Amino acid sequence: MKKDIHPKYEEITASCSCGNVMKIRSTVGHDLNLDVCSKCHPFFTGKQRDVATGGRVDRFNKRFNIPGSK
Amino acid sequence: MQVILLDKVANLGSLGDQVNVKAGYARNFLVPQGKAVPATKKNIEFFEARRAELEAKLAEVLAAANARAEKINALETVTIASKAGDEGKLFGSIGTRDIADAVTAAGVEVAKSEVRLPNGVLRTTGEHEVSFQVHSEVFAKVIVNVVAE
RNA sequence: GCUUGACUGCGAGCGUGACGGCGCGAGCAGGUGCGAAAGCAGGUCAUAGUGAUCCGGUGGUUCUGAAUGGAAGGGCCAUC
RNA sequence: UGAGCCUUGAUGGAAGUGUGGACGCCAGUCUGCAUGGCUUUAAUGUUUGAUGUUCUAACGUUGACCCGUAAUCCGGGUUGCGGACAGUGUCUGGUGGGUAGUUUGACUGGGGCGGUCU
RNA sequence: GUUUAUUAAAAACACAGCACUGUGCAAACACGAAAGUGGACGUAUACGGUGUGACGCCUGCCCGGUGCCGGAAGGUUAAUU
RNA sequence: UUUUGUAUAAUGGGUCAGCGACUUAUAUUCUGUAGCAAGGUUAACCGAAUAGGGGAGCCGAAGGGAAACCGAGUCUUAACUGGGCGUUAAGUUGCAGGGUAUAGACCCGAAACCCGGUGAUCUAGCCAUGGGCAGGUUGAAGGUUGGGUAACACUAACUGGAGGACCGAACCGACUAAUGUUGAAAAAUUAGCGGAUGACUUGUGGCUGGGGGUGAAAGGCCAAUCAAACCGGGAGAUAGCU
RNA sequence: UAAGGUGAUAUGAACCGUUAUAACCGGCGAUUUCCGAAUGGGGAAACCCAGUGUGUUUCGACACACUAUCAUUAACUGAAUCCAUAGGUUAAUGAGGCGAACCGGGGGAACUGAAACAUCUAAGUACCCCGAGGAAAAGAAAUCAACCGAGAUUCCCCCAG
Ligand SMILES: [Mg+2]
Ligand SMILES: [Mg+2]
Ligand SMILES: [Mg+2]
Ligand SMILES: [Mg+2]
Ligand SMILES: [Mg+2]
Ligand SMILES: [Mg+2]
Ligand SMILES: [Mg+2]
Ligand SMILES: [Mg+2]
Ligand SMILES: [Mg+2]
Ligand SMILES: [Mg+2]
Ligand SMILES: [Mg+2]
Ligand SMILES: [Mg+2]
Ligand SMILES: [Mg+2]
Ligand SMILES: [Mg+2]
Ligand SMILES: [Mg+2]
Ligand SMILES: [Mg+2]
Ligand SMILES: [Mg+2]
Ligand SMILES: [Mg+2]
Ligand SMILES: [Mg+2]
Ligand SMILES: [Mg+2]
Ligand SMILES: [Mg+2]
Ligand SMILES: [Mg+2]
Ligand SMILES: [Mg+2]
Repeated sequence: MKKDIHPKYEEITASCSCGNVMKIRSTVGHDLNLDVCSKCHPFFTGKQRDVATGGRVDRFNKRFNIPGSK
Repeated sequence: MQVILLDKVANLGSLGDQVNVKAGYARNFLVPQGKAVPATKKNIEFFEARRAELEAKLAEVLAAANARAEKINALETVTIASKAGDEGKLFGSIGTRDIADAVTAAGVEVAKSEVRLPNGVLRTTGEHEVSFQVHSEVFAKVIVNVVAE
């Protein structure tokens, strides 16, 4: 639902089996928190994988320079 | 798998490993409160003004303490007698002071911490060899001559 | 006894089916076997011993192959 | 404790007396240690997979205490306990009338039973 | 005592009692996409589910089949590399 | 009307008046008719709008072969034979009609499925807060005292006052028969009947929602509706049947 | 603009007007109770109750006016913890709710057809939810073509059933 940094998903989809199943799939992503910002001190954003992998190449600031303003 | 500790901590790296390091280990320990590291361009080169300015001594700093043997060689004949007497011996003491202090002719000054003479100087008077032992990177030469009085 | 006609390519004209289809067939072309030769042989005396289509598998062929040369894939022939 | 690269080892400073591990076509040699004048394969370095140990630092806490606050919620903080477990996401083997969608032929002296469908 | 309001009041349901079985508490279990709530402001002399149905004398043999409980050495075996 | 067959005692209609079912759109193919002719004809659009312009394009004058390809020939085969399909058949575009196709497709009609809302003012449970139960009976536990025991049990009276206890109005419920059955009444009346201090009964308000609830369990109840409520929608569901 | 005129079901009464502020029509205003996003708090809608300010004031009352919640910014205050934050107050803006269809987007059936039915169909239709405009959306090639070239998106007719 969150994964703040990056969008998320929670988008539906039909899960077929052997030929077809008109069922439905959905809930995905992950979660975690407590990210120590070198600045003042850590707020616990609820990002997930890909979201957490993002704060890597990026910063920890820029990655928050958005969740903040905007 | 890229960080810059510089403050080695049991890790297979010191001064900040610039080559493949551990990953996921710093996300919540090393980097936070411990030793920030992000070995990503910006941070990387930033270590230069912290390390690349320590080896420049072999040219800049050395030049300010390497010309020893050059600055002092044609030195004025050090005529610091050591009390020549005793039917052919002396009384004066030849060791550290008289040797190093044998330069303040005009007024210059030094220290008795740069000498190269394993054996204690015999109480003679002949051409006293004083190979100035400033730094390991550079040596020098000085002389001393005892006189009667 | 000798052999491989249980051949390959076609087929006048017929019989029987709503149709799909099924059956009979002299004769022609290339090459065979048996007979001295006329000639006989296109599986078994005949009539049951069978499964359409699709989706594919195998071999053959320059039929085709999405810019072009190939290729994959498709067709065609044989067959599971 | 496996396995890779491959690093040092056994095949393809100077005699004599002994000790250990090696193996047998066996009657034996190999190989470290005092006094005496490339691959078949092992060890350490390491790379990575295994189980098992412990730690804190992600993570949990329906334990305590401090504020927001004359709140049982929630958040932050301190502290304790648990700990890379648990649990969650993707994928994957089970099980799955809990639920759901359906099928379950025809002929026939009614239908069903029996029998038959070329 | 309860039940088919409007054709069935019963031998049917319930009952107290009994037995098996699960649950160590953030309990099992249930409602709920979740948060959260019930269980219970209870905690194994407790709570849930199943069967039997005061009480009396009792409750025999079978574990082959199916289910469940334990073991898990060996065979087969998913994603994954 | 339906049937082999109906005066049939097989179906439908009390009667009259009004309404009530082969339509429509585009596509395709025949027939008639009109235009033009190896050619016929435009679409959108422009527009000095039913003109005129626009020939993108559609169909026909060539077919054969799976195709490359060849071509009044072409496939077939090694075949240059024969055999299959073709070759001195006029088509094309409107208009009207017959049929077909996609559509609700002549009209009326299901039992149902799915989606979203409305319903616990009936009823089933449960929660909170209030109320009701004339009278009469039996008479447990406990206790007082006498007895009695070393002390108790045990006992006898008196007191005591329990109980899903007894009889019986209110109140609650429904076992039987008669009547009612176009009823007084879409479940009642009359005479009997069961419970009636209890798992009792009742007022007020609240909480559970449909594949869901509640259920001392009958598939019972969830507003005269329940093997899946009511209302609106998908919707002209589908109906080889009448 | 004008001789008539005071809306209608029915006049009638009492009246206004004829020259140029009587009507009547159009524009801009004034007013505009209570409920309703309803916004001071509550509430079985059109009712109940309060705080803080006002002037008229016999100077008790009167009614009036403001006081919802969020978001942005500003200033002031400000915890555990020096700090700083969390939080608090105030104030200026703005939002909130209605709305027929078309439009973008999130979620998404079944009857039905296949002469049964699971793949498939119905159909991304029904419906529900969110958003915006006057249109929305899309939009200036990491497009297509085929060795020639075209040249953003959108809509129409062909290609073709
Ligand atoms: Mg025979
Ligand atoms: Mg079923
Ligand atoms: Mg169906
Ligand atoms: Mg039958
Ligand atoms: Mg009874
Ligand atoms: Mg009944
Ligand atoms: Mg009865
Ligand atoms: Mg029983
Ligand atoms: Mg038994
Ligand atoms: Mg008849
Ligand atoms: Mg009749
Ligand atoms: Mg009539
Ligand atoms: Mg011919
Ligand atoms: Mg009683
Ligand atoms: Mg009575
Ligand atoms: Mg009684
Ligand atoms: Mg009530
Ligand atoms: Mg009812
Ligand atoms: Mg429909
Ligand atoms: Mg209908
Ligand atoms: Mg108000
Ligand atoms: Mg209000
Ligand atoms: Mg069907």
